[PDB]
Amino acid sequence: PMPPSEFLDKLMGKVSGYDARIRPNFKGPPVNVTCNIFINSFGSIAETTMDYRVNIFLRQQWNDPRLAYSEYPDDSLDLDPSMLDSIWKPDLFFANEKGANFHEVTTDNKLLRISKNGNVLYSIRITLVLACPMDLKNFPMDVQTCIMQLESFGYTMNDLIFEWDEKGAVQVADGLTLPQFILKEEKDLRYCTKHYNTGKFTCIEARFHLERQMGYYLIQMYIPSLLIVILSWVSFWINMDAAPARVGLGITTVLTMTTQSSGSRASLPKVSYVKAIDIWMAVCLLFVFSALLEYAAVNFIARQHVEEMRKLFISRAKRIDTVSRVAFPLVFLIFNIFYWITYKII
Amino acid sequence: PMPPSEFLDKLMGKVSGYDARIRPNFKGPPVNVTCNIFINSFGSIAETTMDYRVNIFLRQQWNDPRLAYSEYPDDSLDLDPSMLDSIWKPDLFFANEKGANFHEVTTDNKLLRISKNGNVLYSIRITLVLACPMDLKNFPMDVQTCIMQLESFGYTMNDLIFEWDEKGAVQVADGLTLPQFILKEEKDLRYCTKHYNTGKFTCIEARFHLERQMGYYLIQMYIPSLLIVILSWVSFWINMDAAPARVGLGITTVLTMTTQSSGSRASLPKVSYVKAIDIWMAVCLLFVFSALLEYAAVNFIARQHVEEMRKLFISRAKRIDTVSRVAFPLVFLIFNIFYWITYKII
Amino acid sequence: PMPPSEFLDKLMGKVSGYDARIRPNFKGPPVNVTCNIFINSFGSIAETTMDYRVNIFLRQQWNDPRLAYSEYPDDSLDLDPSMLDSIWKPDLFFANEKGANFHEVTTDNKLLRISKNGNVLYSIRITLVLACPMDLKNFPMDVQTCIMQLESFGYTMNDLIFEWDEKGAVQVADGLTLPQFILKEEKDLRYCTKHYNTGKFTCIEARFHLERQMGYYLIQMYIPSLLIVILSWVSFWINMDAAPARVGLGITTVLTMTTQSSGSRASLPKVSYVKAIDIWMAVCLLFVFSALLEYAAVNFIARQHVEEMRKLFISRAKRIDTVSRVAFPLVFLIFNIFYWITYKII
Amino acid sequence: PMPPSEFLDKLMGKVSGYDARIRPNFKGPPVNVTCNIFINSFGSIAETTMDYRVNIFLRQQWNDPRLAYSEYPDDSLDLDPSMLDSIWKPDLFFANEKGANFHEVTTDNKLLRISKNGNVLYSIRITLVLACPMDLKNFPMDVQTCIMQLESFGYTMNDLIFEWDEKGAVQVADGLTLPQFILKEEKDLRYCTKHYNTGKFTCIEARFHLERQMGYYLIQMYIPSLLIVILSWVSFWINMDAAPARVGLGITTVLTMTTQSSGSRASLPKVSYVKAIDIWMAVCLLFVFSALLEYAAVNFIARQHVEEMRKLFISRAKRIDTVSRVAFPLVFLIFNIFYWITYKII
Amino acid sequence: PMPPSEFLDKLMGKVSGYDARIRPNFKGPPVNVTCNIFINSFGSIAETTMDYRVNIFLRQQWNDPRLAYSEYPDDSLDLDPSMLDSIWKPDLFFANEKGANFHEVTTDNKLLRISKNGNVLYSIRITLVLACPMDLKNFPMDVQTCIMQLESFGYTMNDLIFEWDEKGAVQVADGLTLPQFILKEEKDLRYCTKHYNTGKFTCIEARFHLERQMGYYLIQMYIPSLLIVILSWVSFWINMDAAPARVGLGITTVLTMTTQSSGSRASLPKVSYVKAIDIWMAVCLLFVFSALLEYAAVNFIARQHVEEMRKLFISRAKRIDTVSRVAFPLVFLIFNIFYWITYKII
Ligand SMILES: *[C@@H]1O[C@H](CO)[C@@H](O[C@@H]2O[C@H](CO)[C@@H](O[C@@H]3O[C@H](CO)[C@@H](O)[C@H](O)[C@@H]3O)[C@H](O)[C@H]2NC(C)=O)[C@H](O)[C@H]1NC(C)=O
Ligand SMILES: *[C@@H]1O[C@H](CO)[C@@H](O[C@@H]2O[C@H](CO)[C@@H](O[C@@H]3O[C@H](CO)[C@@H](O)[C@H](O)[C@@H]3O)[C@H](O)[C@H]2NC(C)=O)[C@H](O)[C@H]1NC(C)=O
Ligand SMILES: *[C@@H]1O[C@H](CO)[C@@H](O[C@@H]2O[C@H](CO)[C@@H](O[C@@H]3O[C@H](CO)[C@@H](O)[C@H](O)[C@@H]3O)[C@H](O)[C@H]2NC(C)=O)[C@H](O)[C@H]1NC(C)=O
Ligand SMILES: *[C@@H]1O[C@H](CO)[C@@H](O[C@@H]2O[C@H](CO)[C@@H](O[C@@H]3O[C@H](CO)[C@@H](O)[C@H](O)[C@@H]3O)[C@H](O)[C@H]2NC(C)=O)[C@H](O)[C@H]1NC(C)=O
Ligand SMILES: *[C@@H]1O[C@H](CO)[C@@H](O[C@@H]2O[C@H](CO)[C@@H](O[C@@H]3O[C@H](CO)[C@@H](O)[C@H](O)[C@@H]3O)[C@H](O)[C@H]2NC(C)=O)[C@H](O)[C@H]1NC(C)=O
Repeated sequence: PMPPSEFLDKLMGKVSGYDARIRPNFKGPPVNVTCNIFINSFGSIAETTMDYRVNIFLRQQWNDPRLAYSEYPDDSLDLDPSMLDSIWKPDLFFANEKGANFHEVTTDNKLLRISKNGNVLYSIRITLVLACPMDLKNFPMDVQTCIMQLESFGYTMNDLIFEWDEKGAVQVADGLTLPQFILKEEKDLRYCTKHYNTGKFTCIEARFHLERQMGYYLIQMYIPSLLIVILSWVSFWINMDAAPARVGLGITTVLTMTTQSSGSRASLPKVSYVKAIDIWMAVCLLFVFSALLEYAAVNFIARQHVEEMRKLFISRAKRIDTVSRVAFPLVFLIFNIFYWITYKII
Repeated sequence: PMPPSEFLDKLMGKVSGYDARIRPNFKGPPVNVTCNIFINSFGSIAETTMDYRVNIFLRQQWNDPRLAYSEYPDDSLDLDPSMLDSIWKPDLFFANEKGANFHEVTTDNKLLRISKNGNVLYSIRITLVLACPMDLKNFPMDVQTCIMQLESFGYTMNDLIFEWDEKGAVQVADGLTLPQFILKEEKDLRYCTKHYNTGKFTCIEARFHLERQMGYYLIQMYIPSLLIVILSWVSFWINMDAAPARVGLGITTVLTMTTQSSGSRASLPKVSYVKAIDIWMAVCLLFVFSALLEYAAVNFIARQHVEEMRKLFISRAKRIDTVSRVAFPLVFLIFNIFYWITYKII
Repeated sequence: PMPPSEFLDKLMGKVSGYDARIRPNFKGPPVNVTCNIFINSFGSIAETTMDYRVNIFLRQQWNDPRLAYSEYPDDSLDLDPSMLDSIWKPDLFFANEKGANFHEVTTDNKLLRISKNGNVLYSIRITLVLACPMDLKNFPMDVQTCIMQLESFGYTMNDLIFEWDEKGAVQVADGLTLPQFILKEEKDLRYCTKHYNTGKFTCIEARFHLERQMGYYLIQMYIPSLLIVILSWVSFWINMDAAPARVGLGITTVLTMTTQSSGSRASLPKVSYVKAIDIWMAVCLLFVFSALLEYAAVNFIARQHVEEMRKLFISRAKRIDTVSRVAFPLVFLIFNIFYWITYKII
Repeated sequence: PMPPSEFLDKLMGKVSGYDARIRPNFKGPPVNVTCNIFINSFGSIAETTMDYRVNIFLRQQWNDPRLAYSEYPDDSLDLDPSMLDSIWKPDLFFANEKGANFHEVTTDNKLLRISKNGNVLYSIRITLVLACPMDLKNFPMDVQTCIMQLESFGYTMNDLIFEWDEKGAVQVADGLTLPQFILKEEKDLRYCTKHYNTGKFTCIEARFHLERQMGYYLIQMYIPSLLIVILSWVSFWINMDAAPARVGLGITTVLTMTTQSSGSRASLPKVSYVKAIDIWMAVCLLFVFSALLEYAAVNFIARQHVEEMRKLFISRAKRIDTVSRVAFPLVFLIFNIFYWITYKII
Repeated sequence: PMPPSEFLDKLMGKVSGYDARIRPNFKGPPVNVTCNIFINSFGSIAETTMDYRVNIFLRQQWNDPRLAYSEYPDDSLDLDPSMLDSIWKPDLFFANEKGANFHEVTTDNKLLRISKNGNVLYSIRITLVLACPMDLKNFPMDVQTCIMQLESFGYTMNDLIFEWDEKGAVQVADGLTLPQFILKEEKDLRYCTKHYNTGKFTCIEARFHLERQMGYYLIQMYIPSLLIVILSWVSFWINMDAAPARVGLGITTVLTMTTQSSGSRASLPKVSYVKAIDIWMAVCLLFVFSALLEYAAVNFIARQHVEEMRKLFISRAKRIDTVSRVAFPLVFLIFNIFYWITYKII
């Protein structure tokens, strides 16, 4: 017999009329390319740019009847990646690329094998920086849906149709963890067929659901925003005579709370709508600012203090501290129930 | 019959005299290239660099009478993108590129089809980082106009003329949203014909209007700049005896206001002129600094306090707190009306 | 005799049937490629991205019986790196590349020599940015294990098998130091054989253990977090009459401690779990917040002060300062023993 | 007649002996290349890196007598940019490149036309990141001089001489504005002929003067550094009895002034010399620190207060507040005159 | 005669047997390549990455007896940089590259001339980002030694030997200044011959000494760390009765000093050892913290005050303020002498 690279030069050379610019089944039914991906790495999900970097193995399988040998005795013929300019390949691209590249270290990372009946496996390694629009209406408790979609570019729907295969169309690597998110195991697979004025082009896509990990935000920006509210409660257990204390406590807490509010959106996109970390800060702004306005009611009623009625005006000024010691730590707990039930329903 | 790639080698080969370095209609009328773009992605509109990243499909259509076949029975002949060095193509470029690249993942993202009469469609995918000069005179309420312009580089006006087509010269993708801006639906299309000492070169351009979303700035830098003004009002409801309080309230507010003023321009270009976020901070600097100077009038008139006249000097010192409780929250509201009417007219 | 480049064109030319697309020992036993690396540079171990940049010399040795000359008198024949497209080479790649490149300054940095029996040495220079998942459960005292793994891409296990050689499979450069870490001298070498639906592909890997240097974190974020706890102790040595002092000391310390807590995770990945620098800050939050609640017990018992019993209520209010001067600096030392024994066992 | 690309293959082919490796007028007088640039974009003038990004059209004109046709009837023959490897071109480079690239979007952005007598116009588009050493001795009021210089690399002075042309050697685009600087209209043009041990190489250069816009620094770092000085003046209008006030005012101002001093050099190169923004901060450090030392003279003379002499010692302690209310706002204005006259002369 | 490019095709063509893959003096003595560099630009010496960017002209001279013409009448023959693949060139590389690139703007920046006896000058332009390990034990007063080393990659010591030439082996450009450092004029030149298991490879290197400019650190982080120590001295000149003052002065200074300590290492590598800017901050931490503990001794001895003995206990409490006004500004000056003599000896 003869070696396969000399045998594949007979299948692809000047003889046999194989022309690599012409799709299989020409002037016939369209080419049914079936696809599946294998996610090696995932992550660096930025939100300022609203993008995420994935690192996939893109496998494509089609049928090319001109490559159907019957004399060489094997069942699969590998190609050198140097000879990948010699067969037809589908012009797949990603409709939200935002920059992508191959991997060409120590060899082009490309695989190509040809079965006997003409089935062609073609596996390459791609690094993508895909774009997904973030929806941050409920921000530490959101379930993002970042997608990726695989169109054709030169061939219309009556020449080339993409399909996901039925045998596990999206595999994920074995120990693929993410720092901030978790990747849910149910991955949607649906069509996204595009219509332009050039024609109608095929498109398949895969949705990935990325549920967050709330445990980070629960440590940096919910509990230190809950202690400073309790500092504003301890002004109530000091008498109406340490005026440099209860004012100075109602100033340093309400102005370290503004730093918490501005520091809550340090690395976020400047979205117009109000998000679920903003109706925690702008309500805990309100509790630490109502503790300062409580003392400004005490020291104003007390300075208004005729003997008999003003002894009750001092007693009116102590009756308001027998209420705000109980009202504020049991209205803030009513809000703390209406908040966490709202975002564990929506 | 014969397959089209063998047929197009007859239209472009050594026979028939087709020379890819020579424009259509040579020594004749100029080539009327008509253009339209399709914006896939838009955004990352930085203002430190004053640029924005767009991701377009650039379609070009011209007429090439040497490619007018009449024997092959179809109506459109696709090319392989490998054979794009074999026809004439217009040397379009972007006059404010600032860096740009093609997309070459799994295939060169290029499309080329040739009709029977010689009409050539040519669609490529480009990522641009275009430069637009920002005008930030009224900064959270501005309507930017960031443009893009498509010149020729080697052919003058008497050889190649660009036109926008009449059938929707700028399409935008279906769900294209922006984080900070909104893209207005009216897009200007006008000529920008350049004159150099080399010649006069054709140019068409498209204006994009990018109205901001004020809802972000309304949460971070208008309301926390409006609470700290109200902290400087609560010094008035404390008597002229808590000297560590009303001074300490007129210091911490007026120096957390400087942090608001410096934090207002954290990620902005260092422009020379004064912008609409600066005449909100440098007026709310003035209200929280006039509350400190109000107490320095109280505690100086009171320390000046002969029995009969100085009892009115204490009463003069309380008459000024029966005025500044009403004057300052009803002069700040007069400014708050003159401000928001001014920037919802201009 | 004749020069070696004319001699190697006899070994690789049109004569002798050497085909560079066909592995050695075709239709036979697999090719035993043996590998070892030489780490020139190491480091820039980022944790936001969870990656590290290495700069290696990748040596590969296999056996190619078609290159076994016997007439030329030397024992080793170098190649020009221009003629590296003319022999077979293993298609090694790194299964966690995340971007990598060759070095091509003044010459392609590639080495290739061929012995007499057919042994082929092949040494190239690669810069890698490898991905390793960080485990930060005990963060300033952790021993990371960042790995690198060398698969095949086109050849399955029955065609190409990777091995580490027995003579020092991972060398490290002479004075290779790291800024933050130290590289332990025991390096694990184990197999990582992959199974896909394409086939089973060979894989070898090398574990690197990266023990940190605790001496940085001991200066920035343990001792300044230990002085501010001692500032909250000095409130106890001031009487229950300087109410602007002991409150103002129990506010500035407990709110500069929040800046220490937020500044503790300035450049860290937003992990969900709680790490060993967080149960030092959120316990030293508790000591500086219990010094403020100690005074709120003193000034509330003292303001509650009938002649005989209230003289003991003042004495009850001084008995609590004869306890908290000794309890708090000898409970914080009990925690300071339970902490550092826990993370010098785990 | 025949088309020009077939005509230029007669001027440059195997016939006529045109060799693209050999300069015009060989073994004769040097080639007089004349140059002029056209600045499309300018800016991103960083000072940490001390570089600036320019985007030019580099036009070069020389004379090549071997390209002097006389039979083809036109007056100018364009080239395809694909055929730019076929004539001689000057090996110009930029002696302070620091990285540069061409622009190759939709076509190589290169222009080449050949007149009848042999004059060759050659216009390319380059993006440069040029290096200019910043001189920051007087920092918000400095006039930078950032240059660019165009040497030869392989040909010495007796083979190739660069010249600026007399007809406007540096053009600037129509609406080219800069965010921080303004580009003065007088641009110096002078020679920079280099001497190495290889030979003497030609060099021309163009100076650009970049006067700043002081209006940004006048809003962020001169007026907020002028209000905090006036806060330190308002300690004088409070009596010598509010010891928590005048000390607390002489501490918060003098320590928010240190943040102004460190925030003054947030994004500057760490230069050794003292600059004009540093002798404004380190003098306004001195005024807000002399207001604290003024009170430490008052409360120390007052606590030193025998009946008759100490009544004047209280009166000595009020005589010092009848001086520092007028001395400090009329010594700070003497400095404010010596400062702004000094940097509007130098 | 005939032009040199036709003459050099006779020296390098199919005739004369010149093979560009075979070094000069084959099967003979090694090739003595002599080198010297010319530093155009230097700097951007980062310390987070521990690297520095240099921009050199690398000149190499060797002897190639096959290029020794004797008939053409000149003394030097330039090459086109297009014909640099036609002679032998040494495979030099930089053993600490960390990324490097050529410069290819308007022409490949390469020079090549061949003398009559066969001497070959070869000058290229390279941008390097070289790695140097920083030693920061004495950080604002350190003399770094950042090196660069030039190995061979494919040829061992018995085939190719690098040498520095005796006539000024490292030139520096005329006005090369650095922002933070100064480049000392004595540059060490020494051998660095490497031994691997492949062989022994030649290596030469050049040390550069980079003495810092202390004048920046003397303005930002020594004098503002020296004023805050003097603020902690002014607590001594206020009596033991303004308890909100001397405590509030011993809190704001000792907690703005922690910001100085954390801000001292904002842009530094996280090294384990203690550096000379850290034993200035952590000693000026100690002086501003001993001023707070001095008042906690005063107000505790005074509150301990039977008539006769306690009048001396008040006098004991004023005797400690007649000592700490002189002890602390004359112990801090003893440290300020032991510090600056220590780092101007080491
Ligand atoms: C690629 O896959 C497509 C399906 O997505 C195939 O298209 C379909 O092919 C059938 C022939 O097998 C076409 O004919 C139909 O046959 C059924 C009987 O099986 C008959 O009941 C129908 O009336 C019709 O005649 C069918 O129209 C066609 N559908 C479309 C939408 O094109 C295609 O054949 C596959 N091509 C290859 C090369 O595998
Ligand atoms: C490309 O489009 C341009 C228009 O932008 C065409 O130029 C114009 O072509 C006409 C011929 O159709 C020229 O002749 C004019 O004809 C009218 C009658 O239709 C006559 O009234 C005028 O006096 C004149 O003779 C016209 O001068 C020309 N205009 C310009 C500015 O060049 C051009 O023909 C188009 N080329 C192709 C190949 O489609
Ligand atoms: C590459 O290395 C592999 C080992 O990883 C070699 O595979 C082994 O080769 C032996 C022949 O030397 C095969 O035959 C065995 O021989 C022993 C006697 O030595 C006999 O007791 C066994 O029953 C068996 O017949 C062995 O099966 C094979 N093992 C595997 C897993 O393939 C291989 O030969 C090496 N190839 C080259 C080109 O060096
Ligand atoms: C390129 O430009 C240079 C000038 O920068 C030209 O060099 C000068 O050329 C003249 C000939 O025209 C040389 O001869 C001189 O002629 C004058 C009379 O015109 C005579 O009085 C002098 O004594 C001398 O003979 C002159 O030496 C030469 N100068 C230099 C510095 O080389 C050059 O000819 C131009 N080349 C081309 C191809 O245009
Ligand atoms: C390149 O430079 C090396 C030196 O680094 C040259 O190597 C030395 O060459 C001499 C011949 O000139 C060798 O022979 C010695 O000659 C002296 C008399 O001059 C004699 O006393 C010694 O006993 C010895 O025979 C010498 O061994 C050799 N040294 C080494 C280390 O190789 C080399 O010749 C130069 N090559 C070229 C092409 O310039």
